Amino acid sequence: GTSSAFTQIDNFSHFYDRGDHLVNGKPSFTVDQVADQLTRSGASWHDLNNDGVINLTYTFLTAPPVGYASRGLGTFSQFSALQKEQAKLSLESWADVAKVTFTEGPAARGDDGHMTFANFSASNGGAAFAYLPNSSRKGESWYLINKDYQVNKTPGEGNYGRQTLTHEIGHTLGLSHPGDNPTYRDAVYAEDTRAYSVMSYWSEKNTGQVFTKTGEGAYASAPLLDDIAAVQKLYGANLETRADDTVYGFNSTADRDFYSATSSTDKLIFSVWDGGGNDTLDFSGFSQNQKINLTAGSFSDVGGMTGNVSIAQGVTIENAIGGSGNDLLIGNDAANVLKGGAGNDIIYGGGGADVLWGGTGSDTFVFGAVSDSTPKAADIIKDFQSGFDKIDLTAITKLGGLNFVDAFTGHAGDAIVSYHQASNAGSLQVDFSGQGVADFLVTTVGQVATYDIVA
Ligand SMILES: [Ca+2]
Ligand SMILES: [Ca+2]
Ligand SMILES: [Ca+2]
Ligand SMILES: [Ca+2]
Ligand SMILES: [Ca+2]
Ligand SMILES: [Ca+2]
Ligand SMILES: [Ca+2]
Repeated sequence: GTSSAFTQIDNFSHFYDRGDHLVNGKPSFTVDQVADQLTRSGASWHDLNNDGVINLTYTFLTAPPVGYASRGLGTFSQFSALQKEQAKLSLESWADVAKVTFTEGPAARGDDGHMTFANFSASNGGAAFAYLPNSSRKGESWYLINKDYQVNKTPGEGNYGRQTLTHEIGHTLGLSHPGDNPTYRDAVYAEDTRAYSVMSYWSEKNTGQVFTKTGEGAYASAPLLDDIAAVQKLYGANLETRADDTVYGFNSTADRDFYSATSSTDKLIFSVWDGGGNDTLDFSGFSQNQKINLTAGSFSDVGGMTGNVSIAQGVTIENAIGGSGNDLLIGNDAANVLKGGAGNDIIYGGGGADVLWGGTGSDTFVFGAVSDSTPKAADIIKDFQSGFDKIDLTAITKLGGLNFVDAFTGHAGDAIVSYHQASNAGSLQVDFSGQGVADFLVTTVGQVATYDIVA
């Protein structure tokens, strides 16, 4: 029997689990399983000049290629500057995660391949299409534009015009669509929605995520969690990308339109890829109840939306800052700095010595294991407010309570609450194993009382 606060943390940390179960009658695939699914055609570019990176060049077509007329595409036109600008941003977002480089220029001798972008006008061509890297027309992608279909004319962060570019380019890199009029009912796995992969034809609503409301459209601009794993499986991860301390979200330093927020109404949808350093997910500008998880491969509910933000497999984000709402913050095994913000927050540091800030409001610092805060690597609550904040240990004690004493007696369950009214430093020591010495330590900036502990 643990507290309600712990249940909420545990519940959310498992809310998006994948693999070995059925979801909507369909098998749930893990990220790894999906990466095999998205690259099942076996097609990809080869490294001809041997140097561990695929060097592709691309051209914005100026004139129709030889035999163009026979394609049935109608009037040929070239990319406008807007499209070229957006195309470069999408290409960039792929280069960021996998070892693939893209350079604007004519087909050269030392390239591994060449790509072309162009527009057509005959709707019978479809909204847009690309070719796999093992076909005669490899590297080509085409975009419909006419009076009746206008989405490719104004692509921009967040709209389908931008996702199309990202989607089609993914296809030219070798990624297949999640499955082979069809609907989500025909998908092979459960996570085949736009919430996990930009290659999917189905909306996030099929998997329960909530990004927007009828009338408005919100689309991920860059590769999502499954896309990232599928492309790195193909070309290897790019560990040089943002390998220095990076901030995502508000006050962002990632220099990418899709990782950037400047307003409380912003609708973020992204998957973090990062090379290393001490990193932060800053969601301070939002006022909605958020739920942030710093676990690699996990999802978070940000800025009033659900399952819209995730962290790629093999990535470690160190810090997270909540917003004005009553948030849940979950750390990982690294030393995390977690700031709650205003509102009533539930913070779970995890393993390692964590720096925790509750901010204003009545906050709860939850602990699920003795190994979460030991004397060697002890947590520190920089702003504990006695009489308002609580230190929840129920997941450990299971509500058996603690025995507050002045000195350890050797009986398991003994706890000592100290305070140095000069440094304003307080601490909680506990002997869970009853080995006569403290095996759990939690220090704080601010006096802690015995009634501020929930055990
Ligand atoms: Ca190469
Ligand atoms: Ca970084
Ligand atoms: Ca890092
Ligand atoms: Ca908050
Ligand atoms: Ca708070
Ligand atoms: Ca931690
Ligand atoms: Ca900890």
